[PDB]
Amino acid sequence: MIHELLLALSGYPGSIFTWNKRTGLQVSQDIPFLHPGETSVLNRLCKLGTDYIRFTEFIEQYTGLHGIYLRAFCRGLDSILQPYRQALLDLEQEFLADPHLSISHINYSLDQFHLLFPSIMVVVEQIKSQKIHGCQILETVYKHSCGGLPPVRSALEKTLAVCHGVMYKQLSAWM
Amino acid sequence: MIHELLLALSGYPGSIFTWNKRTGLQVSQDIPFLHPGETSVLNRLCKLGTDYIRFTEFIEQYTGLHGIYLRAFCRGLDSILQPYRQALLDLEQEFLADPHLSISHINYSLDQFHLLFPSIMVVVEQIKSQKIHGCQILETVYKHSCGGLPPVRSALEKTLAVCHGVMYKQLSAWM
Amino acid sequence: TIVTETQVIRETLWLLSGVKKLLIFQLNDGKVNVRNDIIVTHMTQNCLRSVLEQIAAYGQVVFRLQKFIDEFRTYQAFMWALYKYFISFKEELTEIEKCIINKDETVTLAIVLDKLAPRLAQLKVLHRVFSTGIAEVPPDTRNVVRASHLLNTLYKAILDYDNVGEASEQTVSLLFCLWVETVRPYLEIVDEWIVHGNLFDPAKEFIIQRNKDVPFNHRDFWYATYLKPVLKQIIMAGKSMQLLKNLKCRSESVTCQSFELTLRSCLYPHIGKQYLECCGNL
Amino acid sequence: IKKYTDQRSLDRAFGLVGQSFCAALHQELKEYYRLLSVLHSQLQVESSLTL
Repeated sequence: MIHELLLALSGYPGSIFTWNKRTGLQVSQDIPFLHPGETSVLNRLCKLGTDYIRFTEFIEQYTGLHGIYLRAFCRGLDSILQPYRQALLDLEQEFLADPHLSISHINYSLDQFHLLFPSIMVVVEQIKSQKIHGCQILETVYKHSCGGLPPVRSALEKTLAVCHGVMYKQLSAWM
Repeated sequence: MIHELLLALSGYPGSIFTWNKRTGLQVSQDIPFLHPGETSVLNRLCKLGTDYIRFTEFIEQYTGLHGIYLRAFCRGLDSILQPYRQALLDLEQEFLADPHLSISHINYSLDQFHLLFPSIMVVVEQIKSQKIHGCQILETVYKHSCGGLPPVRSALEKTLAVCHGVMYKQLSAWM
Repeated sequence: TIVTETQVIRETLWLLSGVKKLLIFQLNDGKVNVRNDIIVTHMTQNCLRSVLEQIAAYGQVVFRLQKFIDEFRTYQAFMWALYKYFISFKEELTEIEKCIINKDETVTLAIVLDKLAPRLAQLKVLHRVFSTGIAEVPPDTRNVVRASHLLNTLYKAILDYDNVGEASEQTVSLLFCLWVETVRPYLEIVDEWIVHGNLFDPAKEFIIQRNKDVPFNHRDFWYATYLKPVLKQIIMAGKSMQLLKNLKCRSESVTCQSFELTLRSCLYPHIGKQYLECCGNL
Repeated sequence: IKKYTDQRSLDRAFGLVGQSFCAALHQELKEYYRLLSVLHSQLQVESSLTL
């Protein structure tokens, strides 16, 4: 069921995985052609698509509170979905070279995202629970990039570097 | 069916697209070798050939009411069919280099004409419903070239410029 | 049932050109959804059906942008900035269409999804400008306050998006495409208001709120709403040129930083070189 | 080795050396997985399947 799981990963609803929009989920497993083990991993695979649409609502609220650094933080977050979406199209040719490969390699690529996607979701939840506005998102992400997780500490430094460029804009025009 | 659609676009009748002359159309789709989606776009492609023969009747009435600016408006309108007919012959070599290409590129060229051809058809319909005669076509086209649509505002300025040349004739011979 | 796999994505790439169709139920502007069918119990179950629900929202904005097109110049040039940008969106559309008609194609559902992904971000910032643009059209008495607060939200959008980005100047120019063209008929009335002395303001809508009163002793009354000193230099000069027509006398983006207030502070001496030369003649 | 990388997660706590040690140990964990990628390609049809 190769195409059903890449597209449950993009965040769009179904009637096997019934989804209303952007916050709510019903699992609906009265399914005959998956096993009781194999629906447990689809719940493991949906938790990495749940935070991906908890992410686009953070985009459309700021792109398309307030502040000039909120959307400066948005072109930081598009770079963390960019190898994510680059990995979504490399799974596409995997399903065309042989359309009989089972789901465990797709599980394997998403155990790679398993420590990037919650570790940024705990960041935005700590962001929205202090009700931050202005430069102090940049200080919040600076003590978040104080943390380790070497793929993630570069990622919260890339989100740091783009809104430091908007800081870099300011004292350039002021002088 | 490459040649059938360029020539349904020139405005001449058929017995699949039965056409009497210059005003009336029957669609006649009991067709086996087109799909129910593909006859809907032939109705989208015929609506850009319907106004093209609503156009030659405006020629033959004036060329071949009355006034010296009615056919001054005619050599304005031949310039708007001239890249149209230039585009008709560039589709001809498209059907000779490979005669297997389907109809969507021909749909694509006619979505380019989709905002030139009604926007001049609403002009001539507003012309003939006021029963205009003389200089006041030139004032009607001047508040029509008051509009935007940057390809079309140059086109109603080219139809403005040619009958302003007949105005330019008059005060040259009068002086 | 079985619908055509890797060809329904070429048939949504179809829809995105010719926007009203039958494979996709975009019946209205508010609701654009796709239903193909559930496909079979091997070979791409539901992932491909999840991807079609994504692109349903991406054909939704282009149906909204075309519905904005109908057949002041400021409202028309803001409409033609939408349409002049479309041919840069329609050029790639024929590129991937040329790739899949040419065998072999070596593409699938997922390996095309990153090619239109830089365009995917460019079409969503198109949504934000026009959604924050029209919000008071079903309210009445729009005329000048709708023009003033949609220019304001255009200016609010260019402050939020250009000044935070600047890693790619290709979208920096794109938000300047929407600015320099809408301001140009808002300029060409000001040129007419000085060197010719008279201005054009329609009756159904209103613009910059300059209007000449009908008596001769009255000079000029500014409409009340119901750089700004440089606009007051336009007001006194166009008053003074209205007098004079009554008188019978005798490289890299990151070094260019940034971006629109520097060009505006170039336009104010361009206003200035006429405001400074009119008062010499007065 | 996998539970060592689960205990690895810090901001960067009590040492800049400690998890960079484990950054190389994830590289040596990574080398074990490529040697598992040759094994499964033996299993399906596309040698002997003996122990």
